[PDB]
Amino acid sequence: SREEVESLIQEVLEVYPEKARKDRNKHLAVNDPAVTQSKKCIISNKKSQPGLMTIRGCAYAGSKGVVWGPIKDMIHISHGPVGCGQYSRAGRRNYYIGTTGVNAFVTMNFTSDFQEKDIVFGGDKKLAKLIDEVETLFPLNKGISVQSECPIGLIGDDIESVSKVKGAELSKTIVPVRCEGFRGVSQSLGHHIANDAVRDWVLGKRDEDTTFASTPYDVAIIGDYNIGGDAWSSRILLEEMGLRCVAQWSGDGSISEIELTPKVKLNLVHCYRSMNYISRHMEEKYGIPWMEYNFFGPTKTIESLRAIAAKFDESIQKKCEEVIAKYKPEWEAVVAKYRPRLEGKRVMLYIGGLRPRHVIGAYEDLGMEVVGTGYEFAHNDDYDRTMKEMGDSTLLYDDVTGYEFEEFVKRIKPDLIGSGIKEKFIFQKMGIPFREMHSWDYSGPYHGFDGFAIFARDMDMTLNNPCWKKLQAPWE
Amino acid sequence: MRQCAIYGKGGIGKSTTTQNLVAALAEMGKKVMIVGCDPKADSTRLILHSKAQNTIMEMAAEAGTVEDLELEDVLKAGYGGVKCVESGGPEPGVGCAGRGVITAINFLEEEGAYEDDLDFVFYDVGDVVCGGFAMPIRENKAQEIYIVCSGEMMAMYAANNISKGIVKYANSGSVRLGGLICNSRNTDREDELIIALANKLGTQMIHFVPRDNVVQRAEIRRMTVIEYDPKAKQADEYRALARKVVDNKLLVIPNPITMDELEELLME
Amino acid sequence: MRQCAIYGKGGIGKSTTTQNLVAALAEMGKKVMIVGCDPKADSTRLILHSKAQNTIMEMAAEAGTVEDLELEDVLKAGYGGVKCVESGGPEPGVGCAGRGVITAINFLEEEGAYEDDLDFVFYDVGDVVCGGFAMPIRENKAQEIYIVCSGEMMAMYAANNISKGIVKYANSGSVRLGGLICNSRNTDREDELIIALANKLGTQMIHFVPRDNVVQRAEIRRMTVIEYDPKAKQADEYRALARKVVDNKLLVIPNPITMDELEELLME
Amino acid sequence: SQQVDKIKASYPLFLDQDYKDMLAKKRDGFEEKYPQDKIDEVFQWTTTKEYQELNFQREALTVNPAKACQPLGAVLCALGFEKTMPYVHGSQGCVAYFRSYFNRHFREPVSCVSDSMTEDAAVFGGQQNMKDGLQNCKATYKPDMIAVSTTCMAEVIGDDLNAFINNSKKEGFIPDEFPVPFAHTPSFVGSHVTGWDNMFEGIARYFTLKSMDDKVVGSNKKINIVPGFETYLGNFRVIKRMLSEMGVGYSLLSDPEEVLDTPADGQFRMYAGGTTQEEMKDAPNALNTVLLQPWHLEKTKKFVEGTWKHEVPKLNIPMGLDWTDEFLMKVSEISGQPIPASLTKERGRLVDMMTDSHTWLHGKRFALWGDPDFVMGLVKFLLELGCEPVHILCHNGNKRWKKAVDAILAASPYGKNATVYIGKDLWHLRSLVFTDKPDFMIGNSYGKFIQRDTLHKGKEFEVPLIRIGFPIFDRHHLHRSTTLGYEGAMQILTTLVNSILERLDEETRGMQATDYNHDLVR
Ligand SMILES: Nc1ncnc2c1ncn2[C@@H]1O[C@H](COP(=O)(O)OP(=O)(O)OP(=O)(O)O)[C@@H](O)[C@H]1O
Ligand SMILES: Nc1ncnc2c1ncn2[C@@H]1O[C@H](COP(=O)(O)OP(=O)(O)OP(=O)(O)O)[C@@H](O)[C@H]1O
Ligand code: CFM
Ligand code: CLF
Ligand code: SF4
Ligand SMILES: [Ca+2]
Ligand SMILES: [Mg+2]
Ligand SMILES: [Mg+2]
Repeated sequence: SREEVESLIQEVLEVYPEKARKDRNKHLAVNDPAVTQSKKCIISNKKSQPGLMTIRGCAYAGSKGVVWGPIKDMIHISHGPVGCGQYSRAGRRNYYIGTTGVNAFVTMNFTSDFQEKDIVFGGDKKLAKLIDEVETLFPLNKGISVQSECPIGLIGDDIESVSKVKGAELSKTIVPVRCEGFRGVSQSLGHHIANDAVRDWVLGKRDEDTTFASTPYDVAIIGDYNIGGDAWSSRILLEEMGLRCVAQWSGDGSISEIELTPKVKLNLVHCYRSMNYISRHMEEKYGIPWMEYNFFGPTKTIESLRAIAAKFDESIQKKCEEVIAKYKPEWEAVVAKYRPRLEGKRVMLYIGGLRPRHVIGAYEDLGMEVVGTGYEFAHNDDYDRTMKEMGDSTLLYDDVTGYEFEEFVKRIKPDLIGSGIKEKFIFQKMGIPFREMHSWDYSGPYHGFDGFAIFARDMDMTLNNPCWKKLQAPWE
Repeated sequence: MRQCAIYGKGGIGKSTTTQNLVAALAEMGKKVMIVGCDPKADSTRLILHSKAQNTIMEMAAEAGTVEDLELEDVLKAGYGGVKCVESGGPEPGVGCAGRGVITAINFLEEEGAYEDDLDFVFYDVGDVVCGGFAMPIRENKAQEIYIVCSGEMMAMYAANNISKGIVKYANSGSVRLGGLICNSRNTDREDELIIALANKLGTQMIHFVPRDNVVQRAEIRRMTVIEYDPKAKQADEYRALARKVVDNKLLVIPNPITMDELEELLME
Repeated sequence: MRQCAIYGKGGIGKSTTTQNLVAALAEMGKKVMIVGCDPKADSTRLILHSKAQNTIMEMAAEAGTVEDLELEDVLKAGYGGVKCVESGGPEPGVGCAGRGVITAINFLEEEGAYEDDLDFVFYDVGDVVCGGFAMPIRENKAQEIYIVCSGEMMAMYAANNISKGIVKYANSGSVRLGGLICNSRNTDREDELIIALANKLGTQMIHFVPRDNVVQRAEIRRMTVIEYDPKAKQADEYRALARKVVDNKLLVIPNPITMDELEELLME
Repeated sequence: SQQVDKIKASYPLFLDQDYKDMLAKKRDGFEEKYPQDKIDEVFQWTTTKEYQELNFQREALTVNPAKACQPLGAVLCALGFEKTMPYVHGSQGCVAYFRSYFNRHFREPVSCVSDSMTEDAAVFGGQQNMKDGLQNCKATYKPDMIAVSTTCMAEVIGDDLNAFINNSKKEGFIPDEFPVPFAHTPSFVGSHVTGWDNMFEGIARYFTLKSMDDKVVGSNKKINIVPGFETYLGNFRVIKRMLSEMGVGYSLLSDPEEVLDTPADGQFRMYAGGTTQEEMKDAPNALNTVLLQPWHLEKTKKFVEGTWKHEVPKLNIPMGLDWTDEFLMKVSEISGQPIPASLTKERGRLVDMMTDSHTWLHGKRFALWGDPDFVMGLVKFLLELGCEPVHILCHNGNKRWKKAVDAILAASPYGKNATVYIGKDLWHLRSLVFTDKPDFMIGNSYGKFIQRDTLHKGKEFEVPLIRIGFPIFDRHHLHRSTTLGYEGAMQILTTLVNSILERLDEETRGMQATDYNHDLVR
């Protein structure tokens, strides 16, 4: 399978009119295990071609969807029309504790519900009365993040000013976050807009306040949106290794928890695509070193469990080993139980900006070789981390379209595939085992040790389930 | 029933030129309507008699939603049985007026405003800044377009710039440039000057309009020149513009010129 | 570094008056920048010497996204070391320029176009139609606004209409009206009529600008009057306007007048 | 920790004492959370009558809608016409949501495309993407038709879809004869149901307006059936079955059924079934057009009655018993065919279940919400069964509607204790079930939280949620049932009587406490 992908790719692209044709042909290229730039091999992060069945989102999905939505003690106002707000209510499975409606407001949806006239006359005036009604109807709210929508971007309303007035007035933090859908090529911008949005209105407010104690171990989990509990499944290991988990960014996050990140000794980043931006301002303004880790599967977590250890004193290191020893029998037990069933079964993936490369290791351990991956909003520096985690002559996609993807699936013929909801069906119909990766398909935590357990079991219940053998009727 | 959309570079003479043309048209015993697609809200002020009445958008704000409004509330009878309406809009530096224009025209169309036997429907469009202000010239709106101009370098750059954007709606649609209407630079080398541009565009110069201060005497006295001073020199001028329009059958697709050919003209 | 926005009614004299004022401001050895917050894209054409260079929004379309642009591509040096940038914009009847104004302004600010060594940043804003065109007067944009006007009923209605929309950004923000600039429209009482309105408003008439044809000579020739004919009568006038602006300290909060007090003025 | 042969997932895992410890340390450590005392307090507060007035005096903030935007209702309409492509002019994330959403409900594929309008689009308008997009999409997914829609982005910048489309044609991107209907779908106006009207009517025109000159009213002697925004396939099927077993000619204009239910047999089908253009083209030659949900098809009627000149029937959504005989009777009035003995039996079989189940259902106070036709429908049938429709909410309803429903309530005595609510969001109904508590709620999955919140107050205050409507994400395959006509009424009923019976079995299953009323038979 060396020249194949090329006879596969330009055959798939063959259908594309010359405008789109040239373009797409550069988003999908064969992976050489050794190149350290994708500017020669593949391209990512450019505009999506019209009418093609993309899965890419918008800047909104990134700021209200992934980054802000998750702050449980705040009230994120979907500023703009009605649809968005009511399409993401509880869509993401970032878990949290608290009393929704009273203390927390995450599975909740607040929208300014723009009407015809709001658009005509523009509306900050509506935004102010609306920032008022929350303070009265939701007393325990601890801040308000105003996530903008397309209309606000065009009509040009000063949602930046109001948030200063109401808030400087109500004595509460308000984040004039700008996440207009028409902005960016994907959701990505939303992240970068979110990150910065944080460093401006939330992050720097505890700057000359030292009623806190920085322990040589204090850290913060940055980039773990805790889908399903992954954040807890990881916050457990660190703490059982002696480190003191102080903050968790988006994923049962506390507005205050975000405010204590500056006083930590180390920033642990799982999502190098979402909080990478902030983790730098985190270091150039405050001067707090950060690192990338991976908690998918035994070998990754075990490995990482040591990296984050060396950044400290030997004291924690011997303690770390104790944690590794503890779970060693458990995860070994899992593999000896499942690997036999997943062995050799190959898998095909397609995610956002982290899992595409980050789950492979969790697979290596189960013996499911990965023969194809792709991102929908990653950059070259995200593929730069991929090539290595991959085999040679494996097919990779970037912003792959229905035709593009579906044809690869149809030809490469994988035993298992992992992508999102929009795609989960098209393949389930081709009798190809599909396992949601975004939402973990409403399953348990995958990060960490306890997580790996469920994963190794979730691939088995789906891949080897009886359904598949029953697809083509006997008479045919 | 023909509907014509009047365009031009803000401050050269759309509303007066229009209200006066329909005022004249009204004089001819014609059923006319003046849709005011301009946030200023003065498109009818000279035929109805006042600052301006209750506009569509402003009115629909009161009822909460535009669908709550009634054609009876915005549509009002004025001089010579001429019907008027305003698209309304926000204030300088807030909102989207390009939206009102849409909301307003949709409403009119929606509430069957084009229902009674009207003979002419004039859209007095302000600045052609964005998509909404093109509303008047889609399909079912206006077919004839009368760009207003003058002898100034920039007044033509516009007449040119305008017709340019029209070629998009003109190719795909049926709307067409019926001619230019000039509100002069005193006639000092302009009487023929515009005619030059009218040709390079491919249209005609429908009529030339004078700089008569009777327009200020009317304007400041809250009425048209046709009601104000029926026999004044420029009262017939406006009657001419009205008569030419009525019999006009030249509707073409604009042929824009380039800055270079544009400046080439004035230069000579 | 002071930043002033210049507003007015389309067709009264913003761009020439601005470019000449900075042309004169350059003569004075000042580091000045002109941000073209107008879709027409002529705010710099007289300082840079052509139809217009590559704009921000037009350029950024080439790079697929605005985030892909570089200040180096839009910002070009012109006469007397004056920096010039254009916001860009769609064509007549399509798109949203009020957005370009925004995308273009956020960009310049984003790309640190101000974290330079300028003394005067002039915003040539076109029609104040909607929200985005209000960009040049928020917090961190312009603090001084110089509404341009003339002796015409409709030119003042705007000078007044404009300052009205200002009080909104003025009360909540720090922006203020510095004074009116009269660019000749040829009336008889051009000297006092304006000064009068300037008082009922609560501002001053910073300066009065002649109706000299040296500007058509400069305009059609592709240049300002200051570089064209350095000693021409109106070359010193524009120098005056610039000088007065520099030394001007009078920035007030307008106080609109009513149609009735307005027309009362002219009638007087 | 996790033990291999008994893997604890998301819920059992964090319950383990090891994890509880953790969370407590996070809470007491860096959350700066309020003390349960005041949390319980603020809660106790919201659940009051004092909070309710405050709640309702609300006029700018909205909490948890009961509507969606228009483009979503457009896309569903399109899915209905054979081999068409839901095409949405604007942003790409919108369709990414439109899709994801329709998935979770039907849980089958949802194809829809978009001209990805980037920032430049807003600034320069959206001509090329419309031009290319029409070409690319038409070239890749090979439709027969593409019905253009629009996200907020195009509405404001007012892209003329019409012009934009025709240029692309003349400019040579797509065969000039290629069907490409369109409809501005201002998400910031009306609701999702509205999109369906605009989208439908758009098409009802594309194939008729020009050809009106040669069509005769009732040339094919058939009956048009316009469904409207409908998400229960069981309803599409049931309406077709009845007419069909009547020997009545018909045409279901907008028919999702096959496409939203493509068998998993190994072959993916981007399209299936659907209404043929040649069918939509011939529409006017029918005897008359029927609108199953008039309240969001008001723009269709204007066209059908106006252009097709159809004497459109004044019928309500075919729900419950009376509104069904009326539907059938009228069809009988038109088609010519009589009401089959078959259907008459069915009816009587339904009235049988009523007399048989009347005891349990009599007097049960309910709170409900949904679309204007649904709620107006459901409510009705609730009076027929003899239940009090206490709180009736309809977030996207209007005045003419509200007062038509009130009147339907003025008729029966079981309706004199109910109030209507329009332009009021879910968070309002959270209050109504607290101040004046139901028995159950009848709505979508979003009503899962109003349920939870009632329990936290007190088990004796909990209001169980009966899922009828849209969305329904926390359950599987309900999309296949029916809520229209006799058939779909047999179900509604069973679903309540047994919804009640179940609760009585739970309320009463405490040994030597409440189990005495645990009757074996009911
Ligand atoms: N025939 C004329 N000669 C000289 N000045 C005129 C003449 N007709 C109108 N005017 C003057 O033109 C000015 C603007 O006229 P009008 O109200 O038609 O403006 P407009 O540019 O069309 O407005 P808008 O663009 O806002 O619709 C007024 O001051 C008016 O007196
Ligand atoms: N007093 C004057 N001095 C110089 N030129 C003048 C004067 N009065 C009128 N003009 C001429 O009228 C035109 C208006 O000038 P300018 O280019 O500033 O346009 P504008 O209408 O102010 O621009 P915009 O409306 O786009 O801001 C030019 O052709 C200009 O030379
Ligand atoms: S598709 Fe993560 S860069 Fe973003 S919602 Fe999923 S692969 Fe996102 S890891 Fe994350 S928690 Fe996600 S799964 Fe970076 S946050 S925009 Mo859809
Ligand atoms: S990119 Fe307007 S209501 Fe909102 S889904 Fe739209 S049609 Fe409907 Fe992203 S920020 Fe939101 S989802 Fe901009 S508008 Fe789409
Ligand atoms: S430029 Fe036009 S479409 Fe854009 S916000 Fe302004 S009036 Fe509206
Ligand atoms: Ca299915
Ligand atoms: Mg006017
Ligand atoms: Mg200018």
